[PDB]
Amino acid sequence: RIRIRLKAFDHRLIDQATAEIVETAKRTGAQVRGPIPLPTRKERFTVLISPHVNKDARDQYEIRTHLRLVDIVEPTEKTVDALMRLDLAAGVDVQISLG
Amino acid sequence: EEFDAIKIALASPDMIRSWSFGEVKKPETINYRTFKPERDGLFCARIFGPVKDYECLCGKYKRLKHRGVICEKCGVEVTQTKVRRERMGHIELASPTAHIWFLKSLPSRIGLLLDMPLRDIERVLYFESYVVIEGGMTNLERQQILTEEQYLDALEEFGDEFDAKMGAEAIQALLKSMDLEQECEQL
Amino acid sequence: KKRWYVVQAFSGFEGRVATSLREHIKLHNMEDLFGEVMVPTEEVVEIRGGQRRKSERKFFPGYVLVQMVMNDASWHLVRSVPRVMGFIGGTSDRPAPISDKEVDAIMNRLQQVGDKPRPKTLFEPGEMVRVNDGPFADFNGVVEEVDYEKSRLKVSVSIFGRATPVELDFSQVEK
Amino acid sequence: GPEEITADIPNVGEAALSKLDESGIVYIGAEVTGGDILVGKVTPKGETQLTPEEKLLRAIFGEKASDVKDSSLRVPNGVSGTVIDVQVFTRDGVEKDKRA
Amino acid sequence: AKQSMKAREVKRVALADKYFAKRAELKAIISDVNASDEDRWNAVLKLQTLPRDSSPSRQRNRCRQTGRPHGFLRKFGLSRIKVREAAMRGEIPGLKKASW
Amino acid sequence: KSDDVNGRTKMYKNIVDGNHQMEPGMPESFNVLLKEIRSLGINIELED
Amino acid sequence: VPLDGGRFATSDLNDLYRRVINRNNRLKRLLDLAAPDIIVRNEKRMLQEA
Repeated sequence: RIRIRLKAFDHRLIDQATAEIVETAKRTGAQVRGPIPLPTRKERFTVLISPHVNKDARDQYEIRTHLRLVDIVEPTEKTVDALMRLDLAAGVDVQISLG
Repeated sequence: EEFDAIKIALASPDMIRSWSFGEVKKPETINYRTFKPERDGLFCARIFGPVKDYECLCGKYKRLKHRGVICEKCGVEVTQTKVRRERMGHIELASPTAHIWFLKSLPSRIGLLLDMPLRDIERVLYFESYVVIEGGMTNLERQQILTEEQYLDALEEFGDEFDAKMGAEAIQALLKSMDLEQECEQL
Repeated sequence: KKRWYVVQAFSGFEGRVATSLREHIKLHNMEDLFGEVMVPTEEVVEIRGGQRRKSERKFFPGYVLVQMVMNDASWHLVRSVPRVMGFIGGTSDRPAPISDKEVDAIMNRLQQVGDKPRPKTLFEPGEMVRVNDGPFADFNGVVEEVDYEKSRLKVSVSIFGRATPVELDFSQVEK
Repeated sequence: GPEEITADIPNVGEAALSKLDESGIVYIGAEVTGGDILVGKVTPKGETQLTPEEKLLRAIFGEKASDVKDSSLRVPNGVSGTVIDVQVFTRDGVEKDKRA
Repeated sequence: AKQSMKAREVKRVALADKYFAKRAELKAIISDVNASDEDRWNAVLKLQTLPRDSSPSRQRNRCRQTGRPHGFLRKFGLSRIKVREAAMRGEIPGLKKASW
Repeated sequence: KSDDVNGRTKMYKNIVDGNHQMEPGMPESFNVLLKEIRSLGINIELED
Repeated sequence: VPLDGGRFATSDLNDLYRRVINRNNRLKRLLDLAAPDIIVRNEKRMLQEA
């Protein structure tokens, strides 16, 4: 089975990507597993915002890396190849893995 | 272009290699999944060229300011499909092979070149006799055709320096060891 | 003493020719005039393999080996076996046995069928591998990774962009 | 993919499609000329350069044809006539359309 | 930071890049309990001989824009001050002010 | 009118521009004859 | 040529070249694995006749 790991910072974008991938899968092949949402990584950062000194002065940023696990149960001839030409939107790191 | 003569002659194997752009090695023609041909059978792409104009099999070059560079994936020179009308390929035969037009055209050119009748040449070229090459200081001649028992005789008594072969290799050794100056002077 | 001879059959019906030949022997009961019948051996599938299944093994290109003697009755017997063209020899009067000096070296090679062999091979990323098994069959790609410790060449089927990266066995894909 | 016999056909207008029904096949009785359309038939093309609109149009209708390549049957150039009888044969499993 | 400091850092990095294979090997040799004493000694001495800037524990992580040694972040390669600026500008992808 | 493909496209441009003139060239089926004779052991050419 | 039926009734030349390449590849494999000489004589006869 083809496991697909979508990773992105924007959630909407990721969602869009996932849908597209599903569409790509579903026309060619059959029995797409589904878009399973894994836990989001909220990598936080604190920094001092003064140039020199004021320690209680701080900004707390974060990067929300979202995960989408799409799986394809039956890899056909037509389906797997379809993704080669079918590149997804920018800012979405995909990671296909058969078996 | 411009020309005033059409010359016809025989073709050396180096000439057939120099016409040829590749070598056919397999007998498949089309994939019949798609109609993209099989490498490198009869219908090919890396021997004979692209099916579609400037349309590389793998697809990577399709610019007007990007012409001349060849492909790297399928290695198909993105050119025109008219070149599949003019590129030729070659087959390397594993054993040599007698051409039929010089064997059975009545008269036989291999026949009245070797000073040898056509029945002996047909019984040698189809692997059912033995002709002699490099007979040595024995009882046997040069153009003497043999049979199975006589080759058993000649390999029991003269398994050394005597030699004889059969098939197209033997005819090729006869035709290669032919000295034309001696035959001109002797005739 | 029974010497060997070569029989030509319609290539593809060779096992059925061998079975019909054994049956014609046990019909016309010249049992003292036939020793064996040797057909499609020396299997190797394609490349290497240490498991079962696989199959698609064939070396015999259409010739049937027969331990025999030569009487004209047994010659008519073998050519009256159906789907048999004839013997292959110097002549059709007295057809030809093969050899015996090349049987000693062939015996040592047949005894080493499975004891200590299977030479190693190699590969590299270029230009692209070929897939002929699973849904990825009929597709080509490149091997970005080649695990020699797990014997698994990572090939994404050589497609522009991030398509479908996957793992295929050496026999599962062709160079 | 397979072909389409339906009358949603590219590159044509009212003047061709007035003599077809809502499912491609010409009427019984429509007196045609040399070079009209009797059966409308379009084969798959492809996305190739799937642009923002092309990708948005490949996820709004859920169909991938899209523009298609006209291969409709036409009256061969020269003959008039009047369509008197239409037969439609369907290999079993395929969806019968409204005229079948 | 100064230009000079930056230059020094760069040099150190270069040295590290150069001498990694050898240094690592030496370290391994020194570690290896199943080895000769004399050999070990030699290795230890050999290490000393190699340049100091070849060590990776010599090089300080500075900001890639300003070269500021302190307040550094690894993910961005930038000092806090610059990182913040980047965030404000939209230049770091995904990064926005966090509240919970 | 029959065989030469570059000759007939030059002809069609020349007819729709009013210049009745032909650029002759070679029949392409004669090149097919060269490829069929050349695909034997025979070496046919075009001299000069 | 396609006959518009999913199959290709091939021209005679591709059949002939396919027969020569089948017989030649089988003769290369039989000269490879040291076949007995009667069988490679028969195989060369078949190649000459093809």
